Amino acid sequence: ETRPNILVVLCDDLGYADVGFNGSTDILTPELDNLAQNGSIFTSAYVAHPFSGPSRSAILTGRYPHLTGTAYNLFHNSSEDDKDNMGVPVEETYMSKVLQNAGYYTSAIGKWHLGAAPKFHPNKRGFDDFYGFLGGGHDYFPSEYQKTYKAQKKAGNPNIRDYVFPMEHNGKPANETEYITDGFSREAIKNIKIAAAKKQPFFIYLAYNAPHVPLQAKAEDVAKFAHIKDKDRRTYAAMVYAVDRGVGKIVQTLKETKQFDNTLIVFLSDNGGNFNHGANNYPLKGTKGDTWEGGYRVPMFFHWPKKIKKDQRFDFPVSSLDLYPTFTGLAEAKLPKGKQLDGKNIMDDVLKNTEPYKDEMIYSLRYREGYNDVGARMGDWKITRMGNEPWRLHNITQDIGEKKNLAGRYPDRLKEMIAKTQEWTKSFVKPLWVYSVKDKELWESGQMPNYEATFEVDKLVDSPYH
Amino acid sequence: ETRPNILVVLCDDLGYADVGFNGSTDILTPELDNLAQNGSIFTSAYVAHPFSGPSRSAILTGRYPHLTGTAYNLFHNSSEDDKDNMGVPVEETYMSKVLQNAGYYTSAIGKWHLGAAPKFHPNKRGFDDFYGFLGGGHDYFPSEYQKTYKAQKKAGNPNIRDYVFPMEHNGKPANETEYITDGFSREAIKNIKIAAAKKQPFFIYLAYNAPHVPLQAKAEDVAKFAHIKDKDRRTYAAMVYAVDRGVGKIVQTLKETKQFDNTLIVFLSDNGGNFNHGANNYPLKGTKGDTWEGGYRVPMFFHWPKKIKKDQRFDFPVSSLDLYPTFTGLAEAKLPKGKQLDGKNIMDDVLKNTEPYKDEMIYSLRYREGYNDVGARMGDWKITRMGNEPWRLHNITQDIGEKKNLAGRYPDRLKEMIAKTQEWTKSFVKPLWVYSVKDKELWESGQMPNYEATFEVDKLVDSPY
Ligand SMILES: O=S(=O)(O)O[C@@H]1[C@H](O[C@H]2O[C@@H]3CO[C@@H]([C@H]3O[C@@H]3O[C@H](CO)[C@H](O)[C@H](O[C@H]4O[C@@H]5CO[C@@H]([C@H]5O)[C@H]4OS(=O)(=O)O)[C@H]3O)[C@H]2OS(=O)(=O)O)[C@@H](O)[C@H](O)O[C@@H]1CO
Ligand SMILES: O=S(=O)(O)O[C@@H]1[C@H](O[C@H]2O[C@@H]3CO[C@@H]([C@H]3O[C@@H]3O[C@H](CO)[C@H](O)[C@H](O[C@H]4O[C@@H]5CO[C@@H]([C@H]5O)[C@H]4OS(=O)(=O)O)[C@H]3O)[C@H]2OS(=O)(=O)O)[C@@H](O)[C@H](O)O[C@@H]1CO
Ligand SMILES: [Br-]
Ligand SMILES: [Br-]
Ligand SMILES: [Br-]
Ligand SMILES: [Br-]
Ligand SMILES: [Br-]
Ligand SMILES: [Br-]
Ligand SMILES: [Ca+2]
Ligand SMILES: [Ca+2]
Ligand SMILES: [Cl-]
Ligand SMILES: [Cl-]
Ligand SMILES: [Cl-]
Ligand SMILES: [Cl-]
Ligand SMILES: [Cl-]
Ligand SMILES: [Cl-]
Ligand SMILES: [Cl-]
Ligand SMILES: [Cl-]
Ligand SMILES: [Cl-]
Repeated sequence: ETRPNILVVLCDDLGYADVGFNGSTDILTPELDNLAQNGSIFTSAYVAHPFSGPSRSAILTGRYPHLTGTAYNLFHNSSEDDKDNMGVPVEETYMSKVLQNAGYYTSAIGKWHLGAAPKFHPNKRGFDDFYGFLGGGHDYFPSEYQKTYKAQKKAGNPNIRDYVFPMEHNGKPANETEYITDGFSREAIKNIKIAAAKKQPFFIYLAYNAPHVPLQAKAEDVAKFAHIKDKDRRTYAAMVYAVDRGVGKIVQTLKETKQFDNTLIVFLSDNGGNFNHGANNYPLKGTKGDTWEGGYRVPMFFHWPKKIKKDQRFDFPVSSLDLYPTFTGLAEAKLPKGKQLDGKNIMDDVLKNTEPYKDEMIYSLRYREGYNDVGARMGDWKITRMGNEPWRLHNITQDIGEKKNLAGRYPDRLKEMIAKTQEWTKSFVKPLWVYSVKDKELWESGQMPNYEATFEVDKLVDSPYH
Repeated sequence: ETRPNILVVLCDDLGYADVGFNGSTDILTPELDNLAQNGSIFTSAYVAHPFSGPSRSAILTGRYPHLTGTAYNLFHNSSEDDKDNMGVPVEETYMSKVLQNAGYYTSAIGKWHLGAAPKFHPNKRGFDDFYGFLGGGHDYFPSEYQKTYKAQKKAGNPNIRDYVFPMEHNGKPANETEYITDGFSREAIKNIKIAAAKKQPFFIYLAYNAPHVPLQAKAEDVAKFAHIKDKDRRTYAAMVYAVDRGVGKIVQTLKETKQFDNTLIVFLSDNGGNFNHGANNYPLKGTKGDTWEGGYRVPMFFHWPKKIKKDQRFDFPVSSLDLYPTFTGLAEAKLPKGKQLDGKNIMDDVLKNTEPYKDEMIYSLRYREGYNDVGARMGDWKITRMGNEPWRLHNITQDIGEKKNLAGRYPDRLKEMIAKTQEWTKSFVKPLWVYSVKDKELWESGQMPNYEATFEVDKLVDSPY
């Protein structure tokens, strides 16, 4: 057996400038930085959607959420009955199931957000082990949330928020006793040791909910950030530091079990930081949920000592959609018949420092209340529509903050990129669920999605009097 | 004659953190800072719209642009024919004309943006003198724009941008020879001296186009800002510094003419900074054009040595709409019959440190392509809708950056403020012009303005399941 172990370390709402290797000056991430410095830092890494549910759907299915009907978040406490189909389609085979069928020991830890009904459960979607929670977020201290859950259960509360539900281990009570970031790190260590004892390659999907709200941190970690005056930034920094501590213990475990050299560690965020709740996306414009770069360009590194050189910087754009074909290629796994994928097996490009998306697009489209936000990048160029304002064209390599609209200078390039992006939307399916009552009314009237209006150009800038 | 002179120094797209007295750490504005420190700094000053045309219309008419039909910008090179009525309604009397009729010597300098046809001209709107340009912006170096203008005319260009048109002085060519910020400062000094010789109180509307794009600065000013590493912010800083130099020369002139003590100087920006083009609105969220605070909360001071004490900070919210009734009050000027005003005479509130908008609203509504952005503030509380997202309630005193939505914590307060804001929109008129072809299509179909949809609340947050 020479196939590598694969560890995905996925943070939740981690800001672009909030790890040291991607520019942080106030948040300390020495363990993540050491891995990044000993592998490949991706300076133009994108997720397939600027917020969690659709982004995580894309990671595990390998498809844009607009093709699977999962481009809106599931609501909190979404239906746990199979009959309601509130989850990613079961026919869309996850890479975990592909790796499991190829003989990998598979483990999911932390946040799911891909369906709370039994047919959507991690154990039915290719994970031998699951430890975590099914919804979109969770309170961080068991001594707090277990007391709240128990009191509200006894009081007969019918609206108990899923943020205080007991976590689970393979459908049984987890009985967590630690700050849950530490608990997730503990379970990752355990599953690494299980794989080593089995002498089986592992795939671990470690989906920390940190630094997603609520901003809750251990006093021991907060103490290391007294140099930060803003309380939210200080708490957020401590939350990221807790992840870094866990990564350090995971690395030590990989070394002890002699799995370190032939493990591919992939670290990223599921979307941009929310700059209302502690995050910093510098030098990108915008925030979680935007199609500015700040919404869906994320930190990422690959660390794999057997193959990936130290101190590498990979500057060509890549997508979290690339993880599915890259991982199944490394696992020598056969895809299910008819499986469709929107990403690329990029490992050879990473090893050769070549451009996987040369002359091809990486996209985002985010549904708003009556219009769509869009981003589309090819090479050095990006088109952006935000707030239904006029279309922008940016040289994103020379103008990473999207400050200088070049649409008037290069109209032909703008319209070529518009045409390809519009063609992409012709492949979309209807959402299986929307998020608000407003959404439902808009889709039912045809006011959404109205892709045709999204790709208007001239009428947004022309005067009716000239 | 006891009435004070009034000098309005209005910058164009000046960011919230881009003058020293309002928190700048890198842009140097010693003359403006000295005036602010010797008067009253307004820490919650608002303009009536988050971009220039409608904001400037509101300043001179004293009414929200939604009541005068002027809530969109005029397009570049807008019609110069009276028949097309591309300008602020002539019936909506400007405070310049009221002051002129009250015996003030009146002068407008720099940017207009209120109509380029003759009936909209400053000289027809209460200004004895006008030196500047009629449209929305201008290139800064005459040696550059006069060369481009003359060449494009010879090239038979039918679409010459008004940014390079020759400036004017009372309808005649201005023949400007200086960096135009310096030229505007020079003309302000001249008009101060004219009023001193006339022994007439002056009203001077000094509408610098700085620091609005294009980012163009003098080498002598750029040399002061080597500590600014970002290239656009360095140029932008030098553009603000040139305004500061001119203010210093204006102050020296007021002292020499013995007008300084009884001049009210009001300094402000017409809207928030554009953070794509050098500006910084810290600690506010957002940028020019938004209904986040960063779009329309601006730096402002009042300086008037005879009455306003030094080292004052005025923390209650105020509006640029207050300038019209405050100035006409100081001028003891009678308003025209039927004139309506949306602001307040706030001078006694400023001197007494009392709250002019107690239990009342300061508003913004900005039209977008198919929806409306809104902001509304009463006391410590603000409601915001941006991008047609769910409504937000902020304690703007505790949460100036609009980071923490309290809509779920205080739903009754949110809905009370929304109800009052919706009632305000019931008074609106139709825009006399819109900006884009898309705007025209949306208004003609009835998709705009749809104020009813703007004030939906519950359906934006409730799940259908
Ligand atoms: O009254 S409540 O606010 O509901 O009660 C509060 C606590 O619940 C809240 O906790 C977080 C703050 O608001 C919600 C939580 O954040 C949300 O988490 C989601 C995942 O669980 C998701 O990440 C949300 O972002 C999305 O929001 C919608 C849907 O997709 C888009 C957007 O359209 C995402 O954002 S963006 O556009 O990409 O930026 C995120 O905002 C809320 O919980 S929940 O979401 O209602 O479940 C509650 O736990 C506590 O007890 O009381 C709090 C009181 O304020
Ligand atoms: O082809 S161009 O790019 O137009 O040519 C350029 C030069 O003209 C430009 O110069 C500035 C950059 O874009 C325009 C100028 O900025 C604009 O100035 C306006 C005032 O003159 C106004 O401030 C504009 O903001 C508004 O834009 C619309 C209308 O109201 C809102 C928004 O909906 C305002 O913005 S916001 O929402 O509040 O933020 C501002 O963007 C452009 O000039 S013009 O506007 O076309 O007249 C040109 O002079 C030179 O020759 O070539 C340049 C090449 O790029
Ligand atoms: Br599956
Ligand atoms: Br638990
Ligand atoms: Br090893
Ligand atoms: Br008038
Ligand atoms: Br000139
Ligand atoms: Br004096
Ligand atoms: Ca997330
Ligand atoms: Ca302006
Ligand atoms: Cl938020
Ligand atoms: Cl926001
Ligand atoms: Cl082109
Ligand atoms: Cl479909
Ligand atoms: Cl069009
Ligand atoms: Cl811009
Ligand atoms: Cl912007
Ligand atoms: Cl209340
Ligand atoms: Cl509603």
